[PDB]
Amino acid sequence: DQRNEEKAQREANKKIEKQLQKDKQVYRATHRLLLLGAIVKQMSGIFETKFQVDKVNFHMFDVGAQRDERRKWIQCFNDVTAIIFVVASSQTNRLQAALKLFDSIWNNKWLRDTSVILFLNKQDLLAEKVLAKIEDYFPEFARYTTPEDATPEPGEDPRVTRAKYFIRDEFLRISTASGDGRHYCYPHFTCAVDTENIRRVFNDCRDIIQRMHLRQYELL
Amino acid sequence: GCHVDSRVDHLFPPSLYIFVIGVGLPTNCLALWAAYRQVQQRNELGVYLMNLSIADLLYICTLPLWVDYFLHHDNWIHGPGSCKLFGFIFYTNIYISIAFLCCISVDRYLAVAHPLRFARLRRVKTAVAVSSVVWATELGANSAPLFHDELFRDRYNHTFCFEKFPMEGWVAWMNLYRVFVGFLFPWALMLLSYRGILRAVRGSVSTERQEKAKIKRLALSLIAIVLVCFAPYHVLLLSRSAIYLGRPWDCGFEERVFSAYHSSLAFTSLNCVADPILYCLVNEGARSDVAKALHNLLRFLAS
Amino acid sequence: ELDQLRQEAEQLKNQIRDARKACADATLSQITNNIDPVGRIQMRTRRTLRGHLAKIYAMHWGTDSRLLVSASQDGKLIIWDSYTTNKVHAIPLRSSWVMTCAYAPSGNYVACGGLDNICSIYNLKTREGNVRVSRELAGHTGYLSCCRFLDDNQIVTSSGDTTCALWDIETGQQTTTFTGHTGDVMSLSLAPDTRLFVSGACDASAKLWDVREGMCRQTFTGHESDINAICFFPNGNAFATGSDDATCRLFDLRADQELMTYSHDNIICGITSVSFSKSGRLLLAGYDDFNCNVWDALKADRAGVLAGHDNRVSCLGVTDDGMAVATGSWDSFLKIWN
Amino acid sequence: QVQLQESGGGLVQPGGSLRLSCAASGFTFSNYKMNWVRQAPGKGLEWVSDISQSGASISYTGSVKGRFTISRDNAKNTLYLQMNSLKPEDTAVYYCARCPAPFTRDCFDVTSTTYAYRGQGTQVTV
Amino acid sequence: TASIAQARKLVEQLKMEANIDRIKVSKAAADLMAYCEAHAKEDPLLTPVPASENPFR
Ligand SMILES: CC(C)CCC[C@@H](C)[C@H]1CC[C@H]2[C@@H]3CC=C4C[C@@H](O)CC[C@]4(C)[C@H]3CC[C@]12C
Ligand SMILES: CC(C)CCC[C@@H](C)[C@H]1CC[C@H]2[C@@H]3CC=C4C[C@@H](O)CC[C@]4(C)[C@H]3CC[C@]12C
Repeated sequence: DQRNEEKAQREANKKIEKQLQKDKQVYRATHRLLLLGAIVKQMSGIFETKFQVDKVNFHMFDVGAQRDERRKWIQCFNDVTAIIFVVASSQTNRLQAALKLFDSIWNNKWLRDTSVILFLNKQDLLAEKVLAKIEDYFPEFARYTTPEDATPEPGEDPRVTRAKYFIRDEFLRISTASGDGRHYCYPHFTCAVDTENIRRVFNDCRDIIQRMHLRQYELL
Repeated sequence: GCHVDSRVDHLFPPSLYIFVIGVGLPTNCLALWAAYRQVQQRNELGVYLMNLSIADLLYICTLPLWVDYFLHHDNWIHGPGSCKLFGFIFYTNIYISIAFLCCISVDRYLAVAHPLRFARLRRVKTAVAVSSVVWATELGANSAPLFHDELFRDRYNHTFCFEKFPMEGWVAWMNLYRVFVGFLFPWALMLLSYRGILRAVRGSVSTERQEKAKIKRLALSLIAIVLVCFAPYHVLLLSRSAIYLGRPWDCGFEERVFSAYHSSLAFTSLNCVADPILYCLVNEGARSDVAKALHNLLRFLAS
Repeated sequence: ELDQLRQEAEQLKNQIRDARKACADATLSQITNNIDPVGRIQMRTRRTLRGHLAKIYAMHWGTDSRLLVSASQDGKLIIWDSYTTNKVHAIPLRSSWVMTCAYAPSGNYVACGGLDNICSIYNLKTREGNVRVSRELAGHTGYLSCCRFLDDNQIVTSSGDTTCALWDIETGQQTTTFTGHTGDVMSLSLAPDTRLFVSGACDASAKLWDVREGMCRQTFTGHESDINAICFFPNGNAFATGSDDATCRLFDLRADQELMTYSHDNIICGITSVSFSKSGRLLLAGYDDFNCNVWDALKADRAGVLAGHDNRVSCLGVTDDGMAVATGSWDSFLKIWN
Repeated sequence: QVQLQESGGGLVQPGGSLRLSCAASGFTFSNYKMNWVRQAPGKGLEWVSDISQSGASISYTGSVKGRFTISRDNAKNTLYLQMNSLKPEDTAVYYCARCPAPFTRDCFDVTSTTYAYRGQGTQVTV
Repeated sequence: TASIAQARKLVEQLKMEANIDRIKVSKAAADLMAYCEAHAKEDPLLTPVPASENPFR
């Protein structure tokens, strides 16, 4: 007659499940982010940086001591809110490597529902190199026109904006080759010194969660 | 006591109820199943849909005794206790349905308009507590008829149940309440909630314009299907109560509106049949889940 | 002179291929062509272990065939009672990116690891009932893909840095390293005698290792893609490997060849986990198409399917008494079948 | 055992043409996307081209568009790179990289570290 | 260039792998078959034990 061991195991289960309800409440309020690059002071195997915007918690993960082969450990990040993809906009063809990596992340069967926040950085060097090379890597540039639905920022010639928007279109070609509504690419423009980057990530995460909620609440 | 013309009352209101039962039992069962599948995936909306389908199932279950009653030119042919219980369900339910429609509206508004903000208010526990509170407040605020008389044998050969000609005063004020709180308040909240959902969807970047159009169509469909089917009954009810409060000593309005009144009742049931259609089968995931479940059930029961 | 070494390597592997073909007398299909089929293996879900918040990556049974350890990416290690469905321990981890877990054959320790590159050992039996981190084995320069206890003081760890390691837990030091793979190692499997383990990597090769000598005895090829799962046959003279090429393969140590291929035309997803039954007659394989298949290891016939998971099957374990099989999935549920 | 043998390299005058060939063995060739990857003398691995399992979807890096062309013969388990109007910028070691898993639309195979499903390469000098 | 030690260790491992004692695959297959035959009764998954001996039902 050892009902004592059974009731003790059920009491232990009760304590465990109370703690599981509380840490579930904490888990659903935190939004995981993957920082994939080509920022550490913006605001081991993996580094973690916690932020807070409008009382919302964000956990960003950048991969540290891992080998350049990604096809196995990139399946761990299929449930993150978003993958943040940082491209140095431009001695190898690093832009085409970035495009290839973005195509692999985009068409992976496990990241098929993970939206990407794209950050096209290094636009000061991009500007001073455009004025002065990119058309040694992309032949369609010498016959490319800046779109009309483009922001007319004060001070910069059509040349640097042409380069920026050509690279953004190179990424949006991959991003729209799918055409299925399951995950989105939010392209943004980054500089050397910025402050609205966290705001952009927060807004894009709000958009991603809102789309997920439209799907979950039978409204789509 | 005053005159009442029952030309179509023994045809239209029964015919409708028959169509409503026949279509709404399978659809409300499938809707309850899909809502249970959702709540077992940890989704509040499933809790609210479950309560909606339960209210509608009850209403459909008590319809046979109403088609029987209407086939008798409004003759109760039962006892007063049956009259009390079933007539109490015949109206309380119609309002419990509107309240859970309001609950689904506000839940969707919280999810889409303010994601990242209200998590406590979006837990299944909170959904269950709110559903219990809704049932309690509705069944307690519409309990006044249970403390009165409900079977009446006018000299006109119609044994009325829960309906008297002319009416009393307490039923006039209960009618004012049922029109202005119990109908117009949840409907106004639904309108405001779906207006907010539409502006938030306008602010969306990851949603194609087509999808936006589809969402707008769904929202307008919900609002309009509630209004088209509950507004005639309540304008007639409010007119009756106002003319009565104005001059209880008069039966011209009852004579001229008695045949439209019960037609209006029949029109409300359409909501009970309508609810499951929209909130279950307009969507992809619920249609897929119910198709899978039905095909499996039939197939491996045939074995 | 690099060309000279490449020529020598090509001639040596040609010699290896000829020596292998000189031993391929009769296919296993021809020797098991007269043995009786096992029929239809119908298993039923007896337990559904709920409580994990995120996808399950790892699952290990205890040698008592009753207790389980599961690792989920929410950051928890849960110790289950399979009979009563109760939770015995819930261990919060420092890093939530756990990829593997391992229950000690004594029942006193549990290990886990992942994208932190650290094998954390937890004491399950402390004088105050607390679960503590006994040791943190650091030294791997890539993610930790598999952990397996040799005893209470030795553990073997596979890594994404293409190397396996044997650790002394009390000292926290790396006694011997096992190099030779070219891609990141995915799974390990210890022999029943704990003198040999087999390694499966992302280069379509499996290597046999001497735990004491620290050297590679044999290298097995035959897969077309990354090997995701490996398991010793109960005798210890064979092992099964599952790859991303939608194929499981039976190899044999003493023949140094592949004996059987487990593939079907309509299976076009990678194998995530393989395990043998107690007799070694059945081969349970977990697939990316959300279910597990049951193969007749001797006749290459499909004997059953374990459907019931709505996401990718990641984990698959059979009890040491052979009574039940456990399945983990990315839908955050553990199921036990019989 | 997966092998990929590349042949056809050599020294070419600036402006000439070559035809690299990749003989595959040890896997169902028609199940995988194949690539051509380059490695300049003092630079890392650069992607060059990409052909689908059937041969319908074809992509090149920008610096080689119009000049290079890729084709495959699934019946002979061979991959071809026809190079035209070669420049001294094309002097490198050309490897034949197979994508890791079959029936997929993604590849991770330009790693300077050891990628497994990649031959030892042929040298093209201009 | 730097792969000299890699290639020489590759040929060393290959020449250590080539010189081992291999048995015919018929004998190995017979051994696997014999193990499966000798342990078929002790397998609850091949031969399901009655419900009175199942700890999960
Ligand atoms: C996400 C959850 C918390 C949303 C809950 C919204 C609830 C609280 C809203 C939606 C419908 C509303 C109810 C509509 C009808 C009535 C009946 C009336 O005589 C009293 C107010 C009352 C009872 C309202 C109370 C508040 C209410 C129940
Ligand atoms: C007068 C009597 C008949 C009124 C009965 C009202 C009952 C049916 C209402 C009030 C509370 C409601 C329950 C509230 C909570 C739950 C748990 C949920 O997981 C399933 C729905 C369920 C089970 C509801 C079913 C319907 C319910 C039980």
